[PDB]
Amino acid sequence: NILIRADESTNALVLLADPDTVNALEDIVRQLDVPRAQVLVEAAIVEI
Amino acid sequence: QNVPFQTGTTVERKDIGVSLKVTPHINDGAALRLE
Repeated sequence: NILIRADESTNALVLLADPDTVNALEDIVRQLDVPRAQVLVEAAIVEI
Repeated sequence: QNVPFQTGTTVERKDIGVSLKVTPHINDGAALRLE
């Protein structure tokens, strides 16, 4: 059996699985939770 | 202030002045997200 349910309050995830499936879902989660990247955009306009 | 503005005369109330609306998302540690 396999049960993954959510919680949007503390943003958490409740897993219920056998420990091999627990390690596989940890491998999924550790490769889907990354800090994303930022861009500073400087647009410039010249008119003569 | 809070001012009226015409949408026709069918005027409406609307807020004017310094304003801020934050929505965070907080990791257990560093690198918070802000909206």
